[PDB]
Amino acid sequence: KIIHLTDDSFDTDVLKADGAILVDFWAEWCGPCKMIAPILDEIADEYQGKLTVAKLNIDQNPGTAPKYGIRGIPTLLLFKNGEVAATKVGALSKGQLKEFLDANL
Amino acid sequence: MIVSAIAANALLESVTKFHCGVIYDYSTAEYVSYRPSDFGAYLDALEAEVARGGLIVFHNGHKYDVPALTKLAKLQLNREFHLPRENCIDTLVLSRLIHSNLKDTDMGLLRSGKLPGKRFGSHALEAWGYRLGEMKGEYKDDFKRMLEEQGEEYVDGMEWWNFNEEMMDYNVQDVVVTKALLEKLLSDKHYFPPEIDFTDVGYTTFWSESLEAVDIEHRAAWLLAKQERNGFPFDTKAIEELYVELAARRSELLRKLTETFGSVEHVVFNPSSRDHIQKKLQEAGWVPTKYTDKGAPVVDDEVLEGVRVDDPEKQAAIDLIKEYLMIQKRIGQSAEGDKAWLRYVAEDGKIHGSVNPNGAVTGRATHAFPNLAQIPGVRSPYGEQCRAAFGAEHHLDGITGKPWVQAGIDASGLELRCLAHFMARFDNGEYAHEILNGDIHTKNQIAAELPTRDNAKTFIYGFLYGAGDEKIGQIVGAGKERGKELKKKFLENTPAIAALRESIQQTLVESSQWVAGEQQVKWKRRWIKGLDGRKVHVRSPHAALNTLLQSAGALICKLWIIKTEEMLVEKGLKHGWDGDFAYMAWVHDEIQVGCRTEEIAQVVIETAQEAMRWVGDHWNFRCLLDTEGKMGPNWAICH
Repeated sequence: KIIHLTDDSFDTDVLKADGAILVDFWAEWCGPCKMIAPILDEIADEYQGKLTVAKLNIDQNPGTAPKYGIRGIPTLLLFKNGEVAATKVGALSKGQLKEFLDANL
Repeated sequence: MIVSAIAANALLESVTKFHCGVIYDYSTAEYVSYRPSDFGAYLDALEAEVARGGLIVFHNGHKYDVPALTKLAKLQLNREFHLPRENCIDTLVLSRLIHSNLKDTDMGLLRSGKLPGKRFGSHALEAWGYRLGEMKGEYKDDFKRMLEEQGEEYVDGMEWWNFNEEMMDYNVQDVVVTKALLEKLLSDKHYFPPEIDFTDVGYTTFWSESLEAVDIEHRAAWLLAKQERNGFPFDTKAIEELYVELAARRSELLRKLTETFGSVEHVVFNPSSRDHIQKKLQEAGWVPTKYTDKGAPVVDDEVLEGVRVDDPEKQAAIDLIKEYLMIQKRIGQSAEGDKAWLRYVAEDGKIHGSVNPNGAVTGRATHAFPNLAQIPGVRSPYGEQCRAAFGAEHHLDGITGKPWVQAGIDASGLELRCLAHFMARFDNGEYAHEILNGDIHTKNQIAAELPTRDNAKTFIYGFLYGAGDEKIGQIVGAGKERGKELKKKFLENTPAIAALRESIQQTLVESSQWVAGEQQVKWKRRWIKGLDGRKVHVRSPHAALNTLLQSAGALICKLWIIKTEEMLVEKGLKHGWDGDFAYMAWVHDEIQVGCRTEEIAQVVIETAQEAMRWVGDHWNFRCLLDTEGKMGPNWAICH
């Protein structure tokens, strides 16, 4: 229940989504990203109604991340109607991700 | 014989005032101190030793002290002061001659804590002071630390701006180490016979009772120092007009080389630093074949030419990277370098490339700041423009106003003729006549059974200098199988070469032994006698031939460039940009001579050949030596 994004399909699926979009700017060679990957799978199931989980691999899509100034990954961006509502960097736990999402929705 | 050392305000470029100098006379056995007002009497004391027919001992004097005393006497006392080459000696040159093998030896001395690590390889006076136990302190460090702690910082050599009583004492300190270093060199009986006390003889006796190399080295260092002061005329505008065409090519390529790709992290990579091509070729599907000792894959010109990827865009981009790295190399040598050419062009419009004479184990000197002996050739890209920038035409005559002409003369096939000389002892001049008969590469081809003459050319030099059997086999596209048989066949058809390694091994040496894949090549004699009789420490018997020939070849050229100028002076020509000709660069077996008129260059070419035959006659060479001259404006024409 997670959306995989490209550079072309980032303008419509996220910025024009009209809803809560949490985008993970991740990578294959990052340690903390592999740790938050199982957590996001469960978040997509529970938050299936008031939030949408999406992931962007910065290796196959190297054009989106610079426009948001990525200084560290994993980078969670809670998009709210084409605007960045809240941003947090680093592998959050399941209890920490839940706290983040319930606060911004 | 007298021993001295001086103190000036700066280096040879901008020296203006003489501070102090001390002269120890072996006859008086007492030192004499001079002060900035005693400069006039200092010049007289040196002339007195010249009038008696004695000697004047300097450290680094042939390159600095003596020409500085020539420069200082003109602007301060308005008098001509010139020390003849025959009655002046440079211990620094002898140090590079007698003890070329010392570090080396210094490993235990370095472990000892007696010898500073910053003076690990220096033949300088300070480096020698600790070796003799005469170092009571250094004036270079006792000043720098006094600039930090006692107020006011500093940038590059300010301890000579003006005289001080501590300098007058450290000027003495430089003299007594010079005296002790001289006696340490005179106590080596391979060069200086014991029957003669060289500390108390005339100049005529000193050169003749010494080893021939001793005489040559002082003539060599004196000559090369003149070439540095002569310098190489330089067209600054031309190199500038190339940096524009290259930086634009680099910038335009940099833009295009970001069009194919495509990259707590950010991304900006461009063609430089091993993390570049390695990061993209491992994305175009390239499996590295040859690696390195650290583990990293090999990314040189060789492998890049053969890198094949299924991606046409990536594949075509390889040749664009090939150009980029080459562009940086020329740029990094002529503009974007710490030792770039544009940075060394003095106010006269010439590049004064320095040269360390026989301070190089066996033969050819070392060049740096900038290395005049690695300017890209005419056969390499953009080298035509580069070589054109080094030309006598870039210096107009201070009188006639005409562009001077350049004369380029090289030693024709010097390496193989030296080989013909040492092997003429076993074939009675057979191989030597094959040089004269011509097409020695054709005979070597038949002897080693090679398909083409070019394959024989690349074989003869590699084989002579100790190449593996893989590398020899790779000439015909094979491995050690064809390599071993190619070398063994060459030895059977050329017996003299093998017999040469008998006379060398029977000189004598020790014996070697292999233990489970480790080369344990030991030896008893690690020093080959040269043509002038010097010690050439060489290496293991695995090659050594290369050192013997290169020692022969380079020492021949040293005498060659000495005898030519001596004859040019003898014929009446004058050396110096105010004369008729000027030595600009010496490269192994070729030299570049500036000439005031084309007519002068023609005499230079003939004279150079005449000196080469005299050298061959002097040392009774078994093979014939020859040279070829080329006349023209710049280096791209004379070579």
